[PDB]
Amino acid sequence: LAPAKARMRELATAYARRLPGLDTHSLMSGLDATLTFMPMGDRDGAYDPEHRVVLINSRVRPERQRFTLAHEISHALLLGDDDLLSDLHDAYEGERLEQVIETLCNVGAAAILMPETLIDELLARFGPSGRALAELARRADVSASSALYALAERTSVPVLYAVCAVSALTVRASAGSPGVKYSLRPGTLIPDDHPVAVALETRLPITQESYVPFRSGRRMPAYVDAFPERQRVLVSFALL
Amino acid sequence: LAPAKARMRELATAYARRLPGLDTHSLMSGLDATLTFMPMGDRDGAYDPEHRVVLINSRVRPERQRFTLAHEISHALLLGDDDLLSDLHDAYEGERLEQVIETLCNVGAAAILMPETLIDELLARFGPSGRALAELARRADVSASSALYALAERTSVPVLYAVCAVSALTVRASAGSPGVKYSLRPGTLIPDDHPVAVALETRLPITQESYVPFRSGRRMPAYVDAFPERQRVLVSFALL
DNA sequence: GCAGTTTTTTT
DNA sequence: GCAGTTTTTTT
Ligand SMILES: [Mn+2]
Ligand SMILES: [Mn+2]
Repeated sequence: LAPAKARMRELATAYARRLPGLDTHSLMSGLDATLTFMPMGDRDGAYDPEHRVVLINSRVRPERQRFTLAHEISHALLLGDDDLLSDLHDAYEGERLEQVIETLCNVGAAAILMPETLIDELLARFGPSGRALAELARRADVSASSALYALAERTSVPVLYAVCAVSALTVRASAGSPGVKYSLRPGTLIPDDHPVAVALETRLPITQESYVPFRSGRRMPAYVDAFPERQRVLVSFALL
Repeated sequence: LAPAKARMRELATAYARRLPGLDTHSLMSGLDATLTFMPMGDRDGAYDPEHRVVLINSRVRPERQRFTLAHEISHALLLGDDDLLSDLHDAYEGERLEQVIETLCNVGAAAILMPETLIDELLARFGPSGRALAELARRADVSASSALYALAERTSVPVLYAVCAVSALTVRASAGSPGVKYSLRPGTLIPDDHPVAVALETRLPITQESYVPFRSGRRMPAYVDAFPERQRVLVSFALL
């Protein structure tokens, strides 16, 4: 499956090199298809390969629209590589094949929206930090969640990235870089004396040694980098 | 191409036999896909085979919605027969392949909506007539135009079917049965003394010997069967 | 894994 | 042919 994921990243990056820019309107430049924003209710997107139409839901937030669009573009890239398609047919089936294809298109979509070049630029400017996470979401015009998964994958040291927001600050989303085994489950509570909540209240960014507030009550030592945004904090728990 | 058209009729009829009925909501019963009616602006329909979604425009008239739906269903039937698909790949290309596929799906769609059984039932009850045309559109829940093309194809004698409506009664749509070479171009004018206009004005159906009012001014003898509806007349010009 | 959205894990 | 929608043909 990782082979397929690699090949999907290849196609998507080749696609995104050919694009003039990553603005929402330049993304469809390398595809013989038309794009229509309209109200789609619950559905976020659709790609009709036979009539060459991409439909994106106009009622959802821009960052979602952008990820759905790159998802749908990756659907096209996949239908165009009969080799990758052939391998998947010889390796999966039925419902399993469906999930594999959907995951690959999510992979390809992040590969279009967030080039390794941008992630490494921020990594060198800001380190594997809450600040880098915040900057990635803004500079790539993606949601904090998509940026977190992308930033974490490219982080070569032990770090547990998280997105927190009142819901009562709680972990809304989180991922660890390749080596990490620990998991900060969504809804894990943020103590009010913890720098992440201090960041949100003070509205200032905080770098300092603190702890991961796992639900088990284990306070695992970590160095926290928290960047406060509007009712949300993007944080990096660096582990030793 | 006719081979492909035949094979498309095979799949569609096999599909429609399995259906409980031809009501708009039973048509999607034999397909692992979901159907969503929503406002689609200019577009009439879309089929996403990867997410298994059929989208039909809610703003267009029911008869159109019904034809678009059977069109989209025929798209699915085609993606499922790799043999028919293979032949088309070995026979057409690029834009030509696109039109071929679209025509076949229109073929399959009429085959779903209008079974030979229904057409022959009306042919035996009403003859190759304007009345048969009218009854076909109502009993199949299709537009007069789609019924005309279907009825004409199954008419074994020389007849030029037409749909006329004020636009000034003019030929809005027309087709001739297999043998006919003449063409009653859309916009051909209906003289006000001609029984078709008499039918519309009297609101009574007329069977009588008359003539085809070709634009060339040639009044070719024909036996007319005209059934008056709401601001429209479905007529059969039987030729010798 | 896969999430794509505001020694510290835990079917 | 392909339209799928209210001797009489005519790039
Ligand atoms: Mn998808
Ligand atoms: Mn089509």
